[PDB]
Amino acid sequence: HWGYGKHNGPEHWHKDFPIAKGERQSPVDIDTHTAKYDPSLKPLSVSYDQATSLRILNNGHAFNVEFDDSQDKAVLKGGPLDGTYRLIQFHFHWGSLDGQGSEHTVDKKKYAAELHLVHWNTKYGDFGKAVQQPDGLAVLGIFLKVGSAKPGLQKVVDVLDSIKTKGKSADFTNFDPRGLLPESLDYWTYPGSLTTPPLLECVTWIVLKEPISVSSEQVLKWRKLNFNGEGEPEELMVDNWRPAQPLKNREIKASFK
Ligand SMILES: [Zn+2]
Repeated sequence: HWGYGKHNGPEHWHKDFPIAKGERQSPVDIDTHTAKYDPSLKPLSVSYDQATSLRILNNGHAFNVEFDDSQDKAVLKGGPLDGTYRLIQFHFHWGSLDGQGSEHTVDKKKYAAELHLVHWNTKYGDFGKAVQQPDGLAVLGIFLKVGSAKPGLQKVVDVLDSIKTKGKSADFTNFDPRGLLPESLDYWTYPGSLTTPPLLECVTWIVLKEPISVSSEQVLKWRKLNFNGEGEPEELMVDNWRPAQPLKNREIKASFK
């Protein structure tokens, strides 16, 4: 099945998922000089005060911190969005080395990792129905660089020992995702896709300009996770990122300056 290895990585995905070569695939390189300021864009509204995390899961390609999305609690709205999008999970993509890991790039610069907070459009009722719509998802992307530790991340880092391998999950309540946000909500936005199979073209991407800093020790623990299941040969969960895809007929808009 698909993955990030030599024989099943991103260059192979199109064989099972032909939309891989589609017209609005993600991630993309963000050329900061060609992104146009759009003064009609609104400030992003990130309302996570009532967010209720439930669980953390190693799904064999990343770890997802999952939220109770059965009510309107943690919601993203405003910015480029029409309507209300509910937080369902977040996860990260990271590298084997600090010089790579992000999916989006900024003037070809790769960050050490990238956080994706995934939200679905409430007008479609559930996530499964939402991914079938061109405006079904809003994903907030945040870049990570290695430097000072992110205090708000440590609770995630410390539970990873209990979900080392594919298919393991652990209770993970009362995690506050506001602790993962940078100071500024300045962003770029463009229409795109899921960056993992099925690669559905259902995402409004909102990528924050300001990265957060995590420590070397923090990202080191991510690199000890496994793609494989328990009792299988060990493959470290690293370089779980899709590279930049062709922009094609799309414009990236900036919320700022
Ligand atoms: Zn992702």
